[PDB]
Order: sequence, then C-alpha cells, then structure tokens
Amino acid sequence: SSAGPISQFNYKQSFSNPTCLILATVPHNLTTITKPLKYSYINKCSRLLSDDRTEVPQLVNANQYSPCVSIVPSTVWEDGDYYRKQLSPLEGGGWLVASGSTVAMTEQLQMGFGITVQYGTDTNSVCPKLKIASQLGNCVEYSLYGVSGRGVFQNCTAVGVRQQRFVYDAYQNLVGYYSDDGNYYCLRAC
Amino acid sequence: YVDVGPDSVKSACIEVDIQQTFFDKTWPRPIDVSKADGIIYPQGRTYSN
Repeated sequence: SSAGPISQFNYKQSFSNPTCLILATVPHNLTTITKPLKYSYINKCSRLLSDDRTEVPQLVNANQYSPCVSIVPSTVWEDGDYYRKQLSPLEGGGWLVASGSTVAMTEQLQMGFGITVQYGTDTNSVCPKLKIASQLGNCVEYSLYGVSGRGVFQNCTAVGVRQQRFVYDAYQNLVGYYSDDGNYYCLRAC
Repeated sequence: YVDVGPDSVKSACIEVDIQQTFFDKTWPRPIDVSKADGIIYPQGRTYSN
C-alpha cells in the first residue's frame, strides 16, 4: 500500500496473487553473502515526449523490471545522479530519463524478500516438508505419490526394478517398498 | 522456437550412390521371446520374481 519510488519505478508485486514482504539482516555468521558499495534505487523514471515539453512517468508493471534499468547502473555511483538516452523514432522519439538515489551501506548487509504464491487446481506440487510425513513411521499410514494405502514399512531386501519406484505382487496391491531415499521400505497390509 | 545452430553454408550436397542390391542380405535375427527379445518393461508399475 505505497506510492513511493519503489512501487512506481523499482519493484511491484502482483495484486491478484497472495504476497509476502520480508525485511532481514545477514548476520556475520553468514559470510558467503557479500555487501555492495551502497544501497541504490530509482527515484525517477520518465519519458520526455517528442514535443520537448510533455513528461510521462514510466511506471513499473508487476513481475517486470523498470524500463530504466537499461540506463541506470547496477549500483548508483552518487546520490542524485541522472541518466538520459535519446529515443529512436521507432521507439517513439523524445527521450528516456532516470535518476538514482543512494543509502549508505550498513554494518551488516540488509536485504529484501518478496514472495508470491499461486494456488493451483490440482497442481499443488510445492508443499512444505517436515519429520512425521517421513520415516520412521513404522506402522500405518502412508500416502505416496498417486497411491494411497495403509501399511507397515520395514527395511526389507532386495527385489524390484529400482528405477521406477513401486513393486506389486500380481494384483493391484504393492508389496511394497519405494518410496524412500534410497532404501527398501517394503509394505504390508493392515 | 529453439536455436539449433547455423544453417549449412555449403552450396551443394555430397553425391549419393544408391545400390540396393549391395544391401540385400539374409542375416536372420528373428524375435525369440524365450530370451526376452524385444521386451518393453511395463510402464504402470514394476515387479519382483
């Protein structure tokens, strides 16, 4: 719910999907994450029409980059720097114009995370994980990939295919290992 | 569509001699399913002994 430069010219989430926004701080303990010279953001992105008078802000659309990322360096050299680029008659004529802002780097690097989730109809294949949903549930129940069932898994040996991941015994039933990673949890009836 | 690398820049093709009679041989290797010749394992599931 903000009409600052960030939503205008830098980063916009979708309003049609559920979204989250996370502010964090890398400790010291985390060392593979390197800091840059400073924090930079775009504080102006507009077009000057071919009439040399009309200024039209170029707003960023969700899931896209600013049209000004072509002229704004990956880090802004100095607070308030401005960028320009004349447009070809095909591009519309006039100019493209931008201005960058800076904030001083911090002791510990500070980051931003934006998450966007889509709930599908049947394709909900991005789920959490824990460890009951896994071993050692050495009694009833399991619920594997497209198959239901109630079984007592045991570390058995050693009969199967091992590349696709069930084993049946001459009927609809599965007797029964696979799937675990990677062993032989042969199942039984209730 | 996918980039599959450049077109050939050659202006001709290599000449090809077709001589079917040189390839007409009898080297029989018939299906013997006793030895499981030509068997696709079943897709739906997999099995033991």
